[PDB]
Amino acid sequence: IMNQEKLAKLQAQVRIGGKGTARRKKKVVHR
Amino acid sequence: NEVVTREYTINIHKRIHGVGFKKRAPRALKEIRKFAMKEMGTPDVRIDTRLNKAVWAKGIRNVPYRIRVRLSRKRNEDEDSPNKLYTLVTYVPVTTFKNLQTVNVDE
Amino acid sequence: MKVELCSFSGYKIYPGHGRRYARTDGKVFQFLNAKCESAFLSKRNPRQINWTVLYRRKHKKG
Amino acid sequence: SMLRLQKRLASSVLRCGKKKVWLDPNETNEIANANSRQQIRKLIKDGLIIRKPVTVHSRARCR
Amino acid sequence: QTKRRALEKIDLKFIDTTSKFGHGRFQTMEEKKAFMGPLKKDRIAKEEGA
Amino acid sequence: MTHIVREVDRPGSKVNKKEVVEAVTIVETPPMVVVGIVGYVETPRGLRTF
RNA sequence: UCUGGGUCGGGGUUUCGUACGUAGCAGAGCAGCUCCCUCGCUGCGAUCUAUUGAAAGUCAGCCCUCGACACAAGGGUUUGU
RNA sequence: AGAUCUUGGUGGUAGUAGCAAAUAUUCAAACGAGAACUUUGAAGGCCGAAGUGGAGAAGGGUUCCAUGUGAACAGCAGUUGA
Ligand SMILES: [Mg+2]
Ligand SMILES: [Mg+2]
Ligand SMILES: [Mg+2]
Ligand SMILES: [Mg+2]
Ligand SMILES: [Mg+2]
Ligand SMILES: [Mg+2]
Ligand SMILES: [Mg+2]
Ligand SMILES: [Mg+2]
Ligand SMILES: [Mg+2]
Ligand SMILES: [Mg+2]
Ligand SMILES: [Mg+2]
Repeated sequence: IMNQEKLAKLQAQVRIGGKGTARRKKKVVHR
Repeated sequence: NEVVTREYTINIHKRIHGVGFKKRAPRALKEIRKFAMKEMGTPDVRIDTRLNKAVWAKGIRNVPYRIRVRLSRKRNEDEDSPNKLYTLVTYVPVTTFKNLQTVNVDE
Repeated sequence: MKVELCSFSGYKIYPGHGRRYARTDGKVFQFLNAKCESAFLSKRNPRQINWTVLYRRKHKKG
Repeated sequence: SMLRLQKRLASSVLRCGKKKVWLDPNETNEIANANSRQQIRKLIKDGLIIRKPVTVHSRARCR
Repeated sequence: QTKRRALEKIDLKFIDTTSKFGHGRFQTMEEKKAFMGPLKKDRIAKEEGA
Repeated sequence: MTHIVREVDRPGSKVNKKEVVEAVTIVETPPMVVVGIVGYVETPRGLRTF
């Protein structure tokens, strides 16, 4: 689930470049 | 105070006039660094990457005449360094530059 | 304070400005600045150039 | 700290050149921990490496 | 001074005051304003002051 | 500097009683302020300050 | 200092020549619609007109501000009959 | 003391000539004591398929690869390197 705090930071990490670049699809860590 | 942030517009055309084609944008970076240097007196000046991109948006020689930046003096008490205050310069997009002062924005 | 002339653009050529030009047919023309000379020699219609007096009168402007 | 071998392995794995290989800048030490193509594939599953899309060469102008 | 080049009475008829910062064609601001009439900046300025 | 239209009173010339446009220069000359007096006495070796 | 000088802005000057958007029974014509219109309406259409001597630049070595901002009685090195 | 003598070493020149052929780099972060030069990301560029791309022949012979080093070399530098 998402709240304002989670989406507000997620916007920053999903964008990995300037306008016209692919958005990040996932960042998952596994052990 | 000492954590103040302000809003500026920079006559890049004024500070670039005369330099060669392939030095216009790097010299623009140097002159915005020296602008922040003489404004906040902070030896440490950091330029946001989005601001650099905004500088180079029209190649190396067609540098924009006017850039609306925003300076922010922050505390460098995060590590042992000789300088305790630094200035971030962040790009502020605007639609026009007419009737723009230097305005004291809050935090 | 001398005799006043009007340019290719119909402007106000104050004494000590611009140039005059002569032609074989006998016509004498005066020009305010080299922009007017270059416009005239290229055979450009003054009534079509936006900023000349003749255009302003043809379009009733002002 | 140094990521040329990992970038080479990622370019060979993804069948794209080193131009189209994106290593996450903030998260570096796990990429440096990768030394084999198997760990590279684990990271490409984990999303820490992304193949970048092709630079567009539009033909609408020509059409 | 004894030559006729000196001992000359000087009586000026006209003094040029056009712009030297480029090809000026107006002597003074009043002549310019009368010549070219109201403009857009003057239009909006007289709009602000009604 | 600028230029001046004026009249000529030069007898025997082609330009007698004819207009001329002549280049002139402007030099701003605000009034002086006298603040001292110095004296010089003539010497065989030159002119020394007394 | 009766402050000062900067940095933006404003005004002047000047250069070029009328910006984007919008409107138009302007527009060579062309493609569709006629319970419809009785001569109409919907698109495509370079170019033109109004908005528009507009837009943009304008000192870095141009002129004047008294508008806004912060900065400035600070550093270092020597010098004696 | 000579032989434009033989061998070796050392001066001025001189911190001088110079390190200018082939368009061009910039920002942030990391590591590290140290960053113009390394790496990663962002940006701007160039080679423009008769390439600065991908593989061979002759020739080189371990230069290939992993890890570590900052002695010397890479005519500046280096955390990098044939
Ligand atoms: Mg001049
Ligand atoms: Mg100004
Ligand atoms: Mg002998
Ligand atoms: Mg010898
Ligand atoms: Mg030298
Ligand atoms: Mg050199
Ligand atoms: Mg290109
Ligand atoms: Mg090219
Ligand atoms: Mg090849
Ligand atoms: Mg070296
Ligand atoms: Mg190797």
